[PDB]
Amino acid sequence: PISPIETVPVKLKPGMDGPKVKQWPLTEEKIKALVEICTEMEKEGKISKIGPENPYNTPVFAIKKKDSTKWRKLVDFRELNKRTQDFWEVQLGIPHPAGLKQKKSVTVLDVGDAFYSVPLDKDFRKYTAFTIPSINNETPGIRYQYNVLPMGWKGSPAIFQSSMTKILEPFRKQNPDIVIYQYMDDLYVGSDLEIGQHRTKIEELRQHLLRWGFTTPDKKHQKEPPFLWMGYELHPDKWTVQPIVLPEKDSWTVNDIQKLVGKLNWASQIYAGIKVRQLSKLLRGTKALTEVVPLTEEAELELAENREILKEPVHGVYYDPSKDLIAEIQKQGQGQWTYQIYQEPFKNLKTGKYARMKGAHTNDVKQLTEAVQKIATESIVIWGKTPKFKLPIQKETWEAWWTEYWQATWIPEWEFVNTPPLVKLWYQLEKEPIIGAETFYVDGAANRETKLGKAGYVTDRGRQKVVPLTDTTNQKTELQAIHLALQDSGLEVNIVTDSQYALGIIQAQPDKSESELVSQIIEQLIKKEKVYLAWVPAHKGIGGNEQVDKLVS
Amino acid sequence: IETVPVKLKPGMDGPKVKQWPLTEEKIKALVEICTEMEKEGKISKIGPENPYNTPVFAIKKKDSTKWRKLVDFRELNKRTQDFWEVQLGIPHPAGLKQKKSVTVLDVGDAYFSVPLDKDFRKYTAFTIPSINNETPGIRYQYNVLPQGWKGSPAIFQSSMTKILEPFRKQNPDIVIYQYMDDLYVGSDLEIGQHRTKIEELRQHLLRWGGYELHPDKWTVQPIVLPEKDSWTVNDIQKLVGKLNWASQIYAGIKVRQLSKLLRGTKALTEVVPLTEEAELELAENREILKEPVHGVYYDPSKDLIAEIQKQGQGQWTYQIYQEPFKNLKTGKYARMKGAHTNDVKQLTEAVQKIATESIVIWGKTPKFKLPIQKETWEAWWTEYWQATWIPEWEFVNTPPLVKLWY
DNA sequence: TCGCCCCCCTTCGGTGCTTTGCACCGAAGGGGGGC
Ligand SMILES: C=C1[C@H](COP(=O)(O)OP(=O)(O)OP(=O)(O)O)[C@@H](O)C[C@@H]1n1cnc2c(=O)nc(N)[nH]c21
Ligand SMILES: [Mg+2]
Repeated sequence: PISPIETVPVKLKPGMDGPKVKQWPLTEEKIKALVEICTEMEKEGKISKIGPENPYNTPVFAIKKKDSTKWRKLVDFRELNKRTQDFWEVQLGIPHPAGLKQKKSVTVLDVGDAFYSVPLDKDFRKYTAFTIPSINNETPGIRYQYNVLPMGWKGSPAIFQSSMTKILEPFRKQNPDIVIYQYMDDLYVGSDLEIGQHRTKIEELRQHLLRWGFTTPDKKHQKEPPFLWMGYELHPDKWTVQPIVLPEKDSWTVNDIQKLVGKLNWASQIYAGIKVRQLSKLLRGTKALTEVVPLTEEAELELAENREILKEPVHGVYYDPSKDLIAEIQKQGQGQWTYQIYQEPFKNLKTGKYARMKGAHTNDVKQLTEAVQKIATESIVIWGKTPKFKLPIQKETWEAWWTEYWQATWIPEWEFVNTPPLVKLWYQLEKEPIIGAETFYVDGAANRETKLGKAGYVTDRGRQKVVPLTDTTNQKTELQAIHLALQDSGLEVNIVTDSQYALGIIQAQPDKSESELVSQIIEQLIKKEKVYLAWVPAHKGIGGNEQVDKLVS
Repeated sequence: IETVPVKLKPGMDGPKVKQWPLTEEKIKALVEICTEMEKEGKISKIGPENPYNTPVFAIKKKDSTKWRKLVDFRELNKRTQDFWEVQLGIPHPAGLKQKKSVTVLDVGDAYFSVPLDKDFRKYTAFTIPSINNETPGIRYQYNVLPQGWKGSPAIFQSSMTKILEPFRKQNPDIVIYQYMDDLYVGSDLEIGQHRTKIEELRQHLLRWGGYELHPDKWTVQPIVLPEKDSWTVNDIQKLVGKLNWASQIYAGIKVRQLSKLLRGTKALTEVVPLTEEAELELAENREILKEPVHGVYYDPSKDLIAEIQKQGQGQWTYQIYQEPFKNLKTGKYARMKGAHTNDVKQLTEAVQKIATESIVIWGKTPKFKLPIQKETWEAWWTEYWQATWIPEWEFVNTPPLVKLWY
């Protein structure tokens, strides 16, 4: 049926008109698929025939539905969508099974012909003009316009969701103890009533939907576990992800690896310890989706580890609001982090991973903080609260960090958990100069016009050095000057630079970097025993800096 | 009542800002508040054919344990027409900062009695989220002058003046300055008798429909220099790099005498005796740092900017300026919550205190340059916000080259 | 040969700095998943 609900008024963008795009050829199996849908759609009032006075058109096609025999009619409204007004989408996110509470009785329902049950704004219908080709050459196609929401229009999802929300609102207010997860036209309905009382409320809900023109066919009415919902299987005490089939290839293309990595990210929500760094590395610097990419040895190893994880059965549990949320993080190496969220030990609600490289230079403490923030945001979305954290970082390490680092930083209530490898600071800079340590006055300069530069130093003990540099920058030569002081100095060293830039990077105590040169400096800082690093303004002729500035010229 | 026709600025469209995730108790507070506002007609439920949105959240002050809805209309305010071009702006009184006690009152509810231009209401849309996305977001728009919109104090201007006139008449030495939804009420009265007059003003406004600040006690903290008996090569490099920086702010600052004390390639820990000339040069520079800078004046036509540096042990320095190195004010904020161990809470409260001082002194908040990662700030800052206004801010990563302001 | 939503990983290009490259960040490409 067509809902008697009021239509939502919609407009074209100012100054714009409607689409005028011709229909492409289609197979006879799809033409009769469309003629069957459209003849029946016109009978039910979903579409109406139009004539030449309507100058618009848009192409139509059809794909098959997951229910194998049914076809789904689609219209390539890309031209109309560009000229249609913007909407504020009310779908803010995706419900997760870990956010569900245990319920005595559960039902899953789906609305039949959902979009076609919602009427379209009368003044807007003329812009949805289309045509069914019918063996293209034999005759000109028959023209229609939509009277209901078309599949492929930019506004259809939001206008449907808004209508579904209005239709459900009376039932929600009358039954606050009945949880209705509403995703598009899919309805999860859980309650703590006995199965007979529960089925009574479902009948009531289904009858309410039908009065507003939303059918609920028995074929999509799930009554007993396991319920298929949002790509998961809902059991009474647990939930599983629907089976994940990884691509299996002798020769891999760029697009194959993209699919594989996406599958693994999806799996990482419940499969602990998934890693995709080495597989994703293969995508860098590639130029075509069909380009054959050979798996590196590290990528084969990572893939094998993921396959072993995926062959073991896993399940998540449901949320108990009377207990604490606990999030535990482990370090995996190369900027990769995995986490588990649970309430009782060894019964995960869900898992996940964090592996984004943010910034050119960072350290494990920063990235652990980012993982904490991703988990905090995810927990607010799913459960409406922040979990308690168990983190592989000593309280001393963290306390060292947020007192030396110049930016405000914080982690909520957290408990140290000894799961090596631990997160640590890989070096620290002395707050005072080091007695008996050599004093290096460093400096580097590059000629911007050319590619050339020099890096060198002078020391309190009389040591001096200059290294010519090619294809460099002003900022690279200064890092090079520091690079050389660390190279030629003992385990304790005092260094004085005039590069605020270089001082800025090193003072943040990075342990990894997209830069090969900064990585070398990091490796040298880690080997040192004590390092004091100081700054002076350039070209003001101060002590050792003037003489090293003299030297590099 | 007749509405005032309101427009956006030419060539500007309304805000389209996403709603961020909210905790369970903030969502429930907003649902309760918006349901009540909807019955009373202050807001109306809307659909998605309205393409605008503004984030909403909720705060709860510790000395008022009821939730307060907070709509972040900063984007809508930047796009709204100016009322200084349509002659409806508020003058800042110079005497508010002269008072010994300033109490902040939330008078936002007074706006809900004046309807809003029917054609402007679509720009005020907001969306309440849902725990675990059980439902789509629920959208509302305003039918009356919204709290937090800069057009509300301008449109309500004539009304609020008629409401306050009897009180300001009876208490001529009390100064009241309206900033957005707040009244800043200052006096030189004894503190227990200041609160008594605040209660009288509270009662007088209810006839229609915070904690005490002390500008008396806000002090400037200038650039200080270390004092020692003996000085190293490192101390004089730290000293000269600092004065060299400060010569961008102050006039006639010299580093030749001290600078030369450092000739040759010397060890950092070597002790160098101060020559009498250099000692004179030092105490010379210490005096210029002591008394304030000549030729720096507030310009009301330019924005205010605030920089903040984390110094450690709960200390936070800050500078307010409009043009670089011409600081209208330098200060130091000190935490006192009791625990000592939350940087983000301290920075958020430092932002509220600095912005509060700018309202009292100049009548508006500065654009902040926050020494924090954007994602660290956005993960936590709403947990500590207590003001009905929100200032503009941006995020900077600036290592301390010199411990300048400490 | 379509639509709307969330996620991750890679790439690209605009912004502003007392710069001449660099770091930051939002947007868009690819992928996963939902209806
Ligand atoms: C969520 C949606 C509604 C309910 O999705 P649905 O899968 O339950 O389909 P519907 O109720 O119509 O038929 P049903 O009677 O068999 O249940 C459908 O109307 C439309 C929409 N949707 C779904 N998939 C697609 C798609 O790929 N392309 C487009 N443009 N829109 C799509
Ligand atoms: Mg359906």
